Amino acid sequence: MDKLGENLNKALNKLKAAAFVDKKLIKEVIKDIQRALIQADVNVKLVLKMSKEIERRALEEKTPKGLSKKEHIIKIVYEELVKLLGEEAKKLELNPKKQNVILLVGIQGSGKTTTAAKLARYIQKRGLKPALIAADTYRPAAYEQLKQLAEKIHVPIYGDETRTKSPVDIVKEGMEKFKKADVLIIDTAGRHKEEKGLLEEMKQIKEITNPDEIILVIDGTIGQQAGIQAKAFKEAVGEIGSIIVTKLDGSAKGGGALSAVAETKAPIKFIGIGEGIDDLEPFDPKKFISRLLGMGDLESLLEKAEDMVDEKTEESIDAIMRGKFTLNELMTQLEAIENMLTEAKIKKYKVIISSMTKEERENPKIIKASRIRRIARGSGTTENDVREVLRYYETTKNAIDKL
Amino acid sequence: MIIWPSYIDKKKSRREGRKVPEELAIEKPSLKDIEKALKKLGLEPKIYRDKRYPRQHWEICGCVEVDYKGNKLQLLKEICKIIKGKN
RNA sequence: GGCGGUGGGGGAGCAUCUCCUGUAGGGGAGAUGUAACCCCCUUUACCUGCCGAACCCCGCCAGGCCCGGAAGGGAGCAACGGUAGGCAGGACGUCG
Repeated sequence: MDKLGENLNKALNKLKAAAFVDKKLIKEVIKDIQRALIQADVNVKLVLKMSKEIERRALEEKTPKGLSKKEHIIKIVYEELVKLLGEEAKKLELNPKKQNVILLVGIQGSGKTTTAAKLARYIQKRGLKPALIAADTYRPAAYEQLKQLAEKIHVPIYGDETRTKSPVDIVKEGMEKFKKADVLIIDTAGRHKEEKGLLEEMKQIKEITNPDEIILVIDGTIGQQAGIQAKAFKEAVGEIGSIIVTKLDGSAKGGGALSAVAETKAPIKFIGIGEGIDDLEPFDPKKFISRLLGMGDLESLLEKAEDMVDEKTEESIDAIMRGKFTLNELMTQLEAIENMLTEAKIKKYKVIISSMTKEERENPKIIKASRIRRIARGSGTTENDVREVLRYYETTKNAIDKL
Repeated sequence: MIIWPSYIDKKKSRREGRKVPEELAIEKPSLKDIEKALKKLGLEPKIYRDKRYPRQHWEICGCVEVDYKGNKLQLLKEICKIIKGKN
């Protein structure tokens, strides 16, 4: 959960730069990147593959090939680790008009009755009017821990403490709260500790509504077992199912739980964090890892990885390319040091530049003293060597011009 | 030991390297100033006009090395006191 | 349509000071101040998107630089991510 992010980043850590990988140093990370995962109760078999797709990737076709050394493997791990926690499908649809119908379910001992309230205060902010309907029995405390909530919010709810039932104590509220209902969540999950029974009560009530989404409120704590629940759910819900895994703070195992729900194709659209409606963001893989691996997340590689293709497309991209530009020259030194301005003069120009701002490279007249001295100080060279780059530039630019 | 100008620069700040308090913190410390001080104190120092303190890696500030086996902190205090009183 | 974006508490961290310390880089311990990370309480003051001040704003620090014989450590610029702050929509609050 947090120890995973704890014992884990201790491997990306290992990757510094000192003694550039021979071709095995990667392994000294893998065995442990993985054990963080196993220890974080992830289905072993999932882990052993995870470990192989780094082999056949980063001690094979590897090569700084891309964003340089350590950066890469520290990238491969990521881009893959993520795919474990989920491909991507968090797009919780909303309401094509002004009326939808989400169905909540999930074995007893979960956060199902609460996750009700929470979701209500998700859509609230999404920009919609959600109402809840206690479509099952509740314990004489459950009323002291729900309504209150629906009161913490504007969410109206139809609860039955007098006489009770199901397929009508659900009909009325349906044909009742509509006078403002943009979205309607229905808390129906009977008190079942076992899935089969969960999926039967759930249907009697899928014939009375035409659900837009059925949601399964699983449970982190439940660790990898969460996924054998995900299957019986997907294998019974016409793909309108979506998991909600909560209690991601109450357990060492749990991150190992999403990976389970992640094997099953069934989509994960929300996650638990705590108890207060605040800490309850939608689930999006990449983000979860940013929180996880700490350090510099995903987008941190779309300028120094996007500007680098086969070099026969880039080396020649600039063949038609004529008009100058500082990122365009950077793009030329990046074909002079390589693919053969003395050496040392080629890396230093590329070094100085590599410390300017897009704004400064894009149409670079705005550069003067105060800035020069910051590029020239952030890069390790002298104010004079940055002026030589400017010079060089301002010369190649005058020169490069017509056809 | 090494003595970096920055230890005793009334202008620089603590994080930027100062070690003596505001009182003793000469304005514009020079190596001369430094060298000289340790001389009066019976030490035998050498200047390296061209070294740099990582904290201001971009500036050749130089340091002076002395072989002394005592507290550095109070040598430093020792050097500043001598410098504030200078004809 | 208009108009509006709330108070705080805890600790990490950061800035400035003070004290001890190691024959470099450094290391310990505190006071004060805080927006930035974590978590809670209050509130309509929150959402999604794009921007954000180059640097004397935070993190993160690739390279490059510095101290070191190395191990390692420093400062820190782009990028990236954020604050303060803005442009949109949307929803909440108001209409004084």
